[PDB]
Amino acid sequence: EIVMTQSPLTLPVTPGAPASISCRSSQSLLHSDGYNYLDWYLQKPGQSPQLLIYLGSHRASGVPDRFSGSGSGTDFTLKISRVEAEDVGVYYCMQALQTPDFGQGTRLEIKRTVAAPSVFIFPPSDEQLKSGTASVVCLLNNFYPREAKVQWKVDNALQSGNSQESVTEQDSKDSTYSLSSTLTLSKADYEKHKVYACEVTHQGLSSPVTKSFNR
Amino acid sequence: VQLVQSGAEVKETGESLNISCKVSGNNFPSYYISWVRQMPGNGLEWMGRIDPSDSDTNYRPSFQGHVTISADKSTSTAYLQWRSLKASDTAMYYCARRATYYYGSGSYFDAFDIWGQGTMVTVSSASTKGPSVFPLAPSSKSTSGGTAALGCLVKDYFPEPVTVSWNSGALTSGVHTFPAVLQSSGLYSLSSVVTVPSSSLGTQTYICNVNHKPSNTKVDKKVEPKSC
Amino acid sequence: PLILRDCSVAGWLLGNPMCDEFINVPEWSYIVEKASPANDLCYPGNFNDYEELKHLLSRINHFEKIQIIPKSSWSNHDASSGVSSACPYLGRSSFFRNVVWLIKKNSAYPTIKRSYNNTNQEDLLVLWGIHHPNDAAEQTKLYQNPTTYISVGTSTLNQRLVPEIATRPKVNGQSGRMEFFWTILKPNDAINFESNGNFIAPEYAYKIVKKGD
Ligand SMILES: *[C@@H]1O[C@H](CO[C@@H]2O[C@@H](C)[C@@H](O)[C@@H](O)[C@@H]2O)[C@@H](O[C@@H]2O[C@H](CO)[C@@H](O)[C@H](O)[C@H]2NC(C)=O)[C@H](O)[C@H]1NC(C)=O
Repeated sequence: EIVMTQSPLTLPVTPGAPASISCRSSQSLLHSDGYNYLDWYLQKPGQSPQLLIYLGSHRASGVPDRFSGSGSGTDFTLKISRVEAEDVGVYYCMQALQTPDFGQGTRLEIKRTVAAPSVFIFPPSDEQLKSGTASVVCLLNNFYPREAKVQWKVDNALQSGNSQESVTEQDSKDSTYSLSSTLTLSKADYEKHKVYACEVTHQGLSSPVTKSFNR
Repeated sequence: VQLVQSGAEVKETGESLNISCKVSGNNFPSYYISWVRQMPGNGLEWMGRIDPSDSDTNYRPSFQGHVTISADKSTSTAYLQWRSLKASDTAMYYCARRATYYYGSGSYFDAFDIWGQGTMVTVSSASTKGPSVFPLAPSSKSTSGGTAALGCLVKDYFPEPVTVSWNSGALTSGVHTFPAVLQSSGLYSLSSVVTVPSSSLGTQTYICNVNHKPSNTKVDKKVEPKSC
Repeated sequence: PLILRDCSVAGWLLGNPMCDEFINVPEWSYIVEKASPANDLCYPGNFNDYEELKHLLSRINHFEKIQIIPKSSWSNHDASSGVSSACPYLGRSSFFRNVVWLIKKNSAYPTIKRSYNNTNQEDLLVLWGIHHPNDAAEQTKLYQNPTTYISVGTSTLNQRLVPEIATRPKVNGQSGRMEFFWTILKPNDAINFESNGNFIAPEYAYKIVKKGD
């Protein structure tokens, strides 16, 4: 094993600015043929890893020329000259001198400007009610930064331990996040109440935003 | 050249499993195919590799014994095989091609240049279950000349994963498909939304295409304003 | 234009060190040898499909040697000890300069798997060879493995050779023999080499253009 150490593990960068990821190996990767046997891969959210750089400094075909690799021996650097939204993902270096060992991976964070969520609430469908359960869904769309709070209220009673939420990774075009939160109730329960409300607090909002419907 | 991996699977602890990685083309020249594991949320781990032309095989010693690697020369397909799965085998498995060749005036290429799409393996006793798909209907009070949101709720399925497209691929802008959540029922639920101009709720058709291959469930659910 | 005085076409293409190299001329139009060249194969043997090659090379209009697989790329096989007093250079044991006589290293000859893709835009003439040693002691002395092969593939070639171990009458001191082969790689085709011994590997190859077209 050759221990591969990446720094930092999380790399926040201003959109359009340069970025640099360091990768160090516990032993030299320079081979007698003159090459450093070191690769960089990018794994975008939901995708397979893809080749960026091979043999230390060689850019693969179809990779934007904004990416380049340098270094020798035990010290290697991936440089992004201008960080674009579509570059979000996890970056891995990998030694190929021996049987491969990857580094831990570096998550690239794009520090776009604050953007308040667009909030939408959705009642359960009549189709799902026929089956015994009601899902109520609150959508927080295209916001930045990631930190958001959702509070559910049913006829102004706080709902607690109920909702499950999911968050997208930074959008490949505008680098915002979106969040989906689902409230679950039995059908009989759901039909006992009137006001279903989703309240959203976020740094882009001057004061919280509530979306509601009346059953 | 493409690496085509076999579909996602669920099996119980102690059962057998064999997953495949097919090299398209004539496989000339033949390169070593590596198997790489990614635990949920984790990084990448090299497991071993095989040259399908002669089945020369190298194993990472820490993986050897629990898993075997083999190949079929005629189809140029690599395999990762388990005799008795453990829960810690639940992971994504990628195959990758190590192209190694000289070119031009003595230049050299050595990389994992082509990757398969991944095979998700879930080790579990729960049984397979296709999803119920429900509409997330756009609000009637949408900003009459602004933006509306609609989506689909893909409810109660096992195992992962599901794919979701809109209008069979003709609608991509503004799509957000969320990570599934594991519910306390031991089933997954996932939502996929799209924002569109509200004026288009009276002119355009919106269909979410849900596919759940482990259960052979294909549901194209239209989503539209609900009538009063 | 190159007409050869001291050398066969085969000997010049392989880089027989006993032949004038014309280091100052990097390109040529065509090549034609003369009737009784003084130097042919310094290490004795046979050049396969030689008449077809000479016929092709008289019809060429441009010709340029390029390195395709650097000698320094061989890290677990010895790329410097494959020399012979049959191929002197300034008196010292040497060898054809455009190929590499790979030798075992640290008493091992691991299996070679090497590919070359002609990403140039001209046809590429590629040369290689196999060594047929005099006896079994020489087979293991040079290549460690007693039982060996050479496997060469392109889109149209599928050659597999086994060396013959046999004592021959001495030519330039050598009771072994070598057999040389060639093919033309079209642009974007690949060649694949596999061997666990007796392989005379390419280092240099030749871009060639045929008149017209
Ligand atoms: C031989 O190589 C050529 C060149 O491929 C490119 O060469 C290097 C720069 C390297 O970075 C490769 O990844 C490049 O793709 C191959 O021809 C290319 O093949 C790809 C197929 O995916 C195609 O997209 C390109 O258009 C091709 N380019 C040209 C000029 O034709 C060719 O496939 C290789 N031959 C074999 C047998 O593998």
